[PDB]
Amino acid sequence: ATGTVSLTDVGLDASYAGQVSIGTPAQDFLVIMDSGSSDLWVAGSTCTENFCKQTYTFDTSTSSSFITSSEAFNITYGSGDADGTLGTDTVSMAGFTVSDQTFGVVTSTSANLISYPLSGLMGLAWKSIASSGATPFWQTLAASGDWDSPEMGVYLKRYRGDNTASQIETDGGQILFGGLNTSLYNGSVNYISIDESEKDYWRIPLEAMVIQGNSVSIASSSGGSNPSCAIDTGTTLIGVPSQTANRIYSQIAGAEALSASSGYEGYYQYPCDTEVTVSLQFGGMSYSISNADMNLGSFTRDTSMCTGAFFAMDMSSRSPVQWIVGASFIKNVYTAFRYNPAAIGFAELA
Ligand SMILES: O=C1C[C@H](O)[C@H](Cc2ccccc2)NC(=O)CCCCCCCCCCCCCNC(=O)[C@H](Cc2cccnc2)N1
Ligand SMILES: *[C@@H]1O[C@H](CO)[C@@H](O[C@@H]2O[C@H](CO)[C@@H](O)[C@H](O)[C@H]2NC(C)=O)[C@H](O)[C@H]1NC(C)=O
Ligand SMILES: [Cl-]
Ligand code: NA
Repeated sequence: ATGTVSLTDVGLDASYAGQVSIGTPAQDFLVIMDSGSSDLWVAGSTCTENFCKQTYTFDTSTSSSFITSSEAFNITYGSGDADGTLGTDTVSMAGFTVSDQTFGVVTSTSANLISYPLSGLMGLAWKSIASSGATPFWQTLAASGDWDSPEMGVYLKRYRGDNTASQIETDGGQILFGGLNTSLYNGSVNYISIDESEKDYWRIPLEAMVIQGNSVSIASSSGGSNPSCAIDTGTTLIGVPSQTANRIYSQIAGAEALSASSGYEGYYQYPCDTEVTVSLQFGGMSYSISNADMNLGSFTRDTSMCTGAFFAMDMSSRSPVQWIVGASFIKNVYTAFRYNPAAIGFAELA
């Protein structure tokens, strides 16, 4: 079988969310569809955080199939953390069900982690980085032979650069579970193989990057000759090591680091009227990033300068990834996340 999750685009390409249904009878939530993590969670109806008061929450008491545990749920993300307890219940998404899905019932987060219309997150990466230790929903489906083809196809629609776009765009793209949508891509899928040691994040090596015509040194002390890149639908921008960000922005005339005193340390800005030509090379092919994705607009009162989509963030040496390649990149390609043989594919959008 195949099934489709319709994506809502929240925050002008900040996050892409889909409907999950939990419990008996079904409680529905809009959850971030996140290829950079592996846990399902939803805000619990007992949560007293302000954000929980202003969005849909999961009432464990009205699900006849909910199995409670005292087991702590604690997950850290780049953007902060979520805590509560594990539970088990029937979960449905894209017309599939996992009857005994373990997931987090969240009752506290760091400030501003999520808000209306979101209620939580669905991890689409591999069981080995699940904080819960539970098999991810998608991975159970792929492993059970429920899919026509053992892959997920991803199309993220672009609203950045649309001056009349809303903060909530229900026409936000599509995830196809169990195949690729041939109406949304053109030509052949370029698959980059993932070996059995790399099944954690969804990640592949970066071969090269060209900005304003110049091939950037993508060597790093953390990632050696070539960085391993998380291909992460749950990240807005593109996070690279500090030395790499300095080298990228050195290729754009007039580019500068935003100061610590701006509040935007890690970000860089460059002349607004410079259209940046930039590509990333994966599996022997150059994939361009459109100017509408690269240029985030003016962060300061200096309206002649605009922030770029590449930001500096040094990673723990415990991390197997040195880059986080988010939606800023992914919006430019149709993406195949392939379970077996494990791979990430890219195709030109239709
Ligand atoms: O955060 C992420 C990336 C993810 O797409 C989130 C999703 C999100 C977005 C909006 C709200 C909540 C969750 N994305 C983000 O957090 C968006 C900002 C990302 C900034 C760039 C990523 C830097 C992350 C590295 C340090 C974090 C610690 C490890 N944490 C991670 O790597 C975890 C997964 C994980 C691994 C191992 C154990 N536990 C959880 N994934
Ligand atoms: C593949 O993508 C196409 C294009 O987005 C989807 O086509 C839509 O499907 C619905 C009903 O299935 C139609 O009512 C819409 O008019 C279609 N939209 C367009 C723009 O063509 C298609 O459903 C997707 N296929 C799968 C299997 O997910
Ligand atoms: Cl280029
Ligand atoms: Na490396």
